[PDB]
Amino acid sequence: ITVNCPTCGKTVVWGEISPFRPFCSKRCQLIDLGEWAAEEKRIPSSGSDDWSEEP
Amino acid sequence: ITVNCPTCGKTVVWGEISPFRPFCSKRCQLIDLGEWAAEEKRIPSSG
Amino acid sequence: LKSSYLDYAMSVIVGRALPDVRDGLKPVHRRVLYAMNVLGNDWNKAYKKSARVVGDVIGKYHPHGDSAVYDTIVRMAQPFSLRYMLVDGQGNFGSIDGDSAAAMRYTEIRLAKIAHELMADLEKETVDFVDNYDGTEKIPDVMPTKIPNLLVNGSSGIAVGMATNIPPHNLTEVINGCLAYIDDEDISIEGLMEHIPGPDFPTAAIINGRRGIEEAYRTGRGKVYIRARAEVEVDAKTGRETIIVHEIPYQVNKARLIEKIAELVKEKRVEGISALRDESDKDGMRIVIEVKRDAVGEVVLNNLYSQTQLQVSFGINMVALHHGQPKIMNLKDIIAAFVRHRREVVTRRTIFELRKARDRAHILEALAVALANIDPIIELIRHAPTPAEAKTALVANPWQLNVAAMLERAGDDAARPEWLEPEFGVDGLYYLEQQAQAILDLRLQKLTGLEHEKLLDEYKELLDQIAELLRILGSADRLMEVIREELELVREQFGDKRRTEITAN
Amino acid sequence: SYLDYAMSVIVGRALPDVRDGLKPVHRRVLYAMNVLGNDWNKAYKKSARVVGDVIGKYHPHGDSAVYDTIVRMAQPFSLRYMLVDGQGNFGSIDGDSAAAMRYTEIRLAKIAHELMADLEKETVDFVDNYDGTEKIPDVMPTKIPNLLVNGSSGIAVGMATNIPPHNLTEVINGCLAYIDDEDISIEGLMEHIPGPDFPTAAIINGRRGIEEAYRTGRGKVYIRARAEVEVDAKTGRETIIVHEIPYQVNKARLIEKIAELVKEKRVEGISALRDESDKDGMRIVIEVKRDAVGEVVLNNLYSQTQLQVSFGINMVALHHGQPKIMNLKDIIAAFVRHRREVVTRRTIFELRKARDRAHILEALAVALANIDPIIELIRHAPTPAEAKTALVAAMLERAGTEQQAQAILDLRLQKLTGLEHEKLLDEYKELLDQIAELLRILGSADRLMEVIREELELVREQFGDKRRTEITANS
Amino acid sequence: KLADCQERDPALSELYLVEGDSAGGSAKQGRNRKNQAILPLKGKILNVYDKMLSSQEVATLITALGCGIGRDEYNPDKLRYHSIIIMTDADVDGSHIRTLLLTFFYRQMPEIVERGHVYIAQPPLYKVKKGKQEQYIKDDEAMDQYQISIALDGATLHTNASAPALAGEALEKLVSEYNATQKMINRMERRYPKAMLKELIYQPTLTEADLSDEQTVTRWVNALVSELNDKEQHGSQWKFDVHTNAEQNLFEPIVRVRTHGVDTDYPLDHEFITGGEYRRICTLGEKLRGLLEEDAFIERGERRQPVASFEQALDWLVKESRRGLSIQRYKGLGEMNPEQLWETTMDPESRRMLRVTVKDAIAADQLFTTLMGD
Amino acid sequence: LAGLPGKLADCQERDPALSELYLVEGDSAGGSAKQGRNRKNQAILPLKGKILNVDKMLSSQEVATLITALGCGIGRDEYNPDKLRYHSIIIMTDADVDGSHIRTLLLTFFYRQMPEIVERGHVYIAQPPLYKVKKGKQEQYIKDDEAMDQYQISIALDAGEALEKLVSEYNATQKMINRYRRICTLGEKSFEQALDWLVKESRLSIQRYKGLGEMNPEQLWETTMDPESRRMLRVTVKDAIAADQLFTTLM
Ligand SMILES: [Zn+2]
Ligand SMILES: [Zn+2]
Ligand SMILES: [Zn+2]
Repeated sequence: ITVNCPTCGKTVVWGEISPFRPFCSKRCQLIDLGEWAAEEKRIPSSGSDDWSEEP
Repeated sequence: ITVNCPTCGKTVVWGEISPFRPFCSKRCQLIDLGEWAAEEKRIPSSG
Repeated sequence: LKSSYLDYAMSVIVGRALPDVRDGLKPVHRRVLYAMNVLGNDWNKAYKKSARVVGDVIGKYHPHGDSAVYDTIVRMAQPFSLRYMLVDGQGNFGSIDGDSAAAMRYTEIRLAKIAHELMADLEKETVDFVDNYDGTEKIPDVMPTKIPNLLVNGSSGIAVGMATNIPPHNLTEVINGCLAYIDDEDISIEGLMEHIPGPDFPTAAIINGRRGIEEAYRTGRGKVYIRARAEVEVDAKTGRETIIVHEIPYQVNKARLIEKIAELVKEKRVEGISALRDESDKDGMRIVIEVKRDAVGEVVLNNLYSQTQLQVSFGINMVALHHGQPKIMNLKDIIAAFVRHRREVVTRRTIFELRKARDRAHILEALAVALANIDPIIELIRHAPTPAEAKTALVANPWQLNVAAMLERAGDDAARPEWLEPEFGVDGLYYLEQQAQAILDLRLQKLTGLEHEKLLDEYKELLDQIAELLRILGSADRLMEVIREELELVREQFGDKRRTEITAN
Repeated sequence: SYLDYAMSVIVGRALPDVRDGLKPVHRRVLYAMNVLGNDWNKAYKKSARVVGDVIGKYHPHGDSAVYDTIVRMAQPFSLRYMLVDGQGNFGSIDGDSAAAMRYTEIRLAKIAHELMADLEKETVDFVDNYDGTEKIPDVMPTKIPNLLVNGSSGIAVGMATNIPPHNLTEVINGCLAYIDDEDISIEGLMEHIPGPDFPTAAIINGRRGIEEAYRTGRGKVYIRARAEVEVDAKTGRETIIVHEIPYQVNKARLIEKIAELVKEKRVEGISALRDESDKDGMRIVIEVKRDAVGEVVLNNLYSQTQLQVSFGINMVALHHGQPKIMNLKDIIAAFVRHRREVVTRRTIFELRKARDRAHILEALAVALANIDPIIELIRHAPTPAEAKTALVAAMLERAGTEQQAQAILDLRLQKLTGLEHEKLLDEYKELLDQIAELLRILGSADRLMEVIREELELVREQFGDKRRTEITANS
Repeated sequence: KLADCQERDPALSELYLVEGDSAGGSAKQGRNRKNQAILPLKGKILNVYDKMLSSQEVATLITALGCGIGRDEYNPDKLRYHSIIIMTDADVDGSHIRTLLLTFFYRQMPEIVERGHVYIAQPPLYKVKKGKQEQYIKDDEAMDQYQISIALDGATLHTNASAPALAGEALEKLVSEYNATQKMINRMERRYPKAMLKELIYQPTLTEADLSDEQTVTRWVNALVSELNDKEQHGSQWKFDVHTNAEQNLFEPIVRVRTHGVDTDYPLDHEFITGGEYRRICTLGEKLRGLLEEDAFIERGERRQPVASFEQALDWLVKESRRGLSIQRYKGLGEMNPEQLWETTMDPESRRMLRVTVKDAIAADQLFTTLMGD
Repeated sequence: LAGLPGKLADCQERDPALSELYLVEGDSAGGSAKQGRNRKNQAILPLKGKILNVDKMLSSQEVATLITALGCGIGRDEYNPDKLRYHSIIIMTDADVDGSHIRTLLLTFFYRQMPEIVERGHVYIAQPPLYKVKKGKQEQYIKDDEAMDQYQISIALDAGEALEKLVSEYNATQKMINRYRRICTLGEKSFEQALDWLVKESRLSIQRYKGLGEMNPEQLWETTMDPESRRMLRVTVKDAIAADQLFTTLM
């Protein structure tokens, strides 16, 4: 049961063999946390109401 | 025929007495200019 | 010197940012409400989605992509913003904390009962209309309201050169004050105040001191302090005090208040707070503040009055548009202008009702004499292939007259249209096109025997009606009596307990 | 599971429907205009009116989407055949914004009315809106293949689309050629449809791409500007002026990119770059240094500047509710069979309506005969309900309900004139001629397709125009 | 959002300043290349809401204007366009864009306004369209003149029975006097009721010699208020009275009306009778009630209708003119197409344009301050 | 941070096992939840999705508040079951495109930075009623199309129990049509005439919910917050991985 590291892509496997699931190393884990903190984590807008006059 | 200086507020008489009208000195004029540059001449309306 | 353009701008801006004193509404209020009226979004009829009203409004009366419209629609629905709501909303319409209302496609809405009393006799040529942005629609310049509204729901807005800040009042009390005005024009402010002690707040809370209220109602301007209904409850077993707050001044944000308190204890500007919690739920507002072993409850409380909006100063500035210009006006002036409006409203109303009943009288008479004269008209129209020829034949010849007796029996000179020229109508010779069309477009389902009787009885009814209408226009005192019974009906319909306490000094 | 469903919803909201090639937005806008009576023969209506009701009834989110969609359907440079006639400032190819929704006036185009003909005749299915108080047409009963004619573009990630717009007359001729014979060859269709025709005039560089695109459903084909290069006759110098540019390209951003490339030395040999575009005509002026060659500058621009652009054509559209890739023949066929169902449905409606109307007309004419006998009978009973309870010949025989009695009772005295007899008689006979013709149409499919051909001839005649784009092939 | 030009001679060319969302695409696609240069600017800049005028925009504008900043560095020979058409919507939105442009001028380039280089654009207020006829009239003045023009186009007054029908220049003169006088009466609505002054033109004159008597004045005011009473539509009762003057024994009428409940008095003093306003009122007065008789006809073009008075006549005329056509008041420039914008507000042959005085710019500045002060 | 006043509507109950947290969509069910809940056992955190530059995202102010409110650590190594402030956490959001984004990301933050909180079963999704039917003196809320169908036929009747068996068999056969001896028994054994007469005799006001912001505070409370007559699903690690699949699909 292996799932890719969402930071670097290093395929690391589930279980106690990895203490930073689903990350491989903690630094990447921390980097992802920083991204969440930094609002680096987005989902692009689809082509849910926007007002033209409003901001 | 006197106009008030839009920067400092000092009254300056219209006419060639002062070369900076409607401003009293060039420093007031330049200040106003920079303000126009610094986007500080804005008009806020709400509702 | 204020020039011509300048004053233009000042005029439109104010005219958008202050209300007329008659209905106590700004343009956007009126537009939203009237649009809801045209759309027939009534109070006992099923809800509509906040979207449709908004779309209609943008299309007809407010052509901007502005949340302005949906924001107005929303505010009218929130119990904590309007004393007496003008919009019955279902769904999630926000919260006092500052939570937003759901998207305008989820939340549904329909006018409130009081809203219908705000637009009662609107179709009865009661008040001027005016063109919309494309001229293809009309919109009411004022509302034929039966509720004070201005005094009742209050008004708040900021403009170019002046602003208005009127608090809301209890309807019951305001109506009472109106009645007292009518019965006693020349009355005195001290007198009106016998019926309205002061402002009423949806939130509730308390008001501290009557002096400001009094100065306001006398002048139009006065500052009055709204204190929150907080309470200190002492737990018997441990002796550990715990404040608790149940209501808070009008227009104060719960979240910003709580955050301000937390900030105040973090900066250590106020001390003696062990915990700060928001326990408000379906049971109502509560704010729990837990006093430390070290501290005294009441002391912490007074600090939370001193450094927070748990006590706040409401500045009353009663400005409103008198005619097309803005004017500061005391309480009596306001009630007086409401009432003038009622005099104009009900008068225009009765003239419209008059014209209606007169036209109905004319046509019903035509139908009568048609029912009496059935066979020869069937024949004459029988023969003529063209409807216009049949019409001309109908008009060309007067006809004769159980139908005639009551025409004569229940006639004054007038059931006649005020537009009728002298020649037409009744020597026992009917001088008669309009009516000719009225019978040319007569259905066959009517030729039964008792439909006449129905039309006669209806004619007698209309005669009693025009009698009462003429009676109502004839005596000004009668007009006033009608208005009094109308207001009495209003305060019998919606009358609410006082919600805000008033304590002197 | 859930992701797949979201997958599907996105496809359903970002792809056209082959019968009319319209996304939900387009359809809702047009239909709102229709019910609003925003006709081409009647005066303009402010955009705010339309939008407004779009928001209230069909699409309530933001003006942003709904007025933009309207603006697109009005610009000559955006749509081949326009669906909205718009008076006022509706933006520029340089990317200038259309005026406020408050200011601009709009009304359906004649073409747009032809897109919605025979709608009220229960032709196409309706479906519910959010609130559920109103019904919206799932598909339009169009007499135009506006999918091919106006093209499309796919928002969606994953399946996406990029169908180009075509010339009306050519697609109509192709459709008639498909009517004549099924199983018609693709290359036989390319005889009628040489390729895509853009609203902006331009040159198409490779027809191999066009061919592969029409056949596969996918392909890549290059759009090339109509730049023209020219010397000043006695001066012995050159100047390049572009006259037209590829579909979906900002002139302002184009010239801006040219300025960039000049500034970065990436393009050399340009002495002066100017935009002399105006009401008389578009023209972009690119004055040549003496040291350089006009044509080589003109090809260097073709390369890195967007004077020439690679248009990747793909034809994914919704068929039976599912996103499928399609041939030219597949789309044309879907259009045709759609029209078959259309004509069938509407003719059935016309038939039933005429039958009911003739039934009523019959009862009415009976009442015109049985007048005096009836009038007394109905006069006796004091109640219209009780009297209702109490409730020529040659031609009905020759040319061959309680609600009928109600339709008789609900009749005006104006109807009992001598002329109305002849009127309703002529109407009756004409209705018999009509039901005869309608039955004759339902019976033979050949005549049905022949009338379809007649309508398409009408379309190619009335709204058909010249071809704007040029197609050159030199390999 | 950058300029464009064509001719280099500053006197021969001109520079428009136009809002980007209302008249950017309009001006660009409708301009004349040769002499006209326009600048697209956006009058609402994002901040975080919407508000102001851009710094970059300001720099671009100064460069486009071309001649220097402050009174010192002004240089008439370096101004690039000697006519600078602030063509902006002129509701309050637009007015603000325009104002910033005028204020900035006033403070930093007062010369360009003083030398009268800054002219402003004026589009047509109205557009009229009957069937075939489509036309543009610039203000409310031309709108009124047009209104009466089509009101009288091919129509005539039959005063007594069938007598020498009135029309042409004579009818136009009479109607002109009438409308002008009713403008005077419109103005007076603050002092006296309008209906009372219209019946003041129909009823006979009342000289001061008549004021020297009592029964004649009482008769006069009685006839007036009675006529007003019977002709009343809105349910308002009219009564009368004559106050007595001790000195010289003069008498003056008083009109009492119960309008809703509001019994109100309206005295007619001597100075009113002698003033001149009442003199014009009485000139038109004579001229018109001296005139229509009965059994009289007003007819326009094909159709005719009998008519009790002038009023009914003119009302039937405007009704007859308005039957076919409708009208639009132009509020924004975005309402117009490039061709229309060109034909209307930009064509150097058809355009109405306003030159600003230093006092105009000063006014704009007082407006700016007042608004910025909030 | 330390202080969650002003952004969190905590409950009375301090003992985490007995209390629950509600992560609601702010511009959806926020204010409603803050007015329907029970102050004894239910805390409430509203959330939004911000838009800058060119979309939806979970903001810094919020994550810090979220993390603070949860109280446990970040990263599998740091997780502390005793620091945890609530055993039950509800992600109360709509099902639309943004309602999916707020929720899924919620799990995704959870899947990556607090995976244990998902594996311990502490987090619970909230399920609201899909149907509200009101004949029009009375009304009821219906959970699933299954219960909706059973309700619909049970009332469609108003013949015996054998008729219930027959219509259930017919419905099974129609399900088979949508998707042998069964179909043969039906074919040997019109019908839809009487059935459709029943359909017309039954069909009221039918309402399908599309959002949480259609419901009144009291309604939301009764329908999906009140401990009695509620409904919620315990998300698995598979659900979180699926959420991360959606996220990585949309980046
Ligand atoms: Zn890694
Ligand atoms: Zn100074
Ligand atoms: Zn404005």
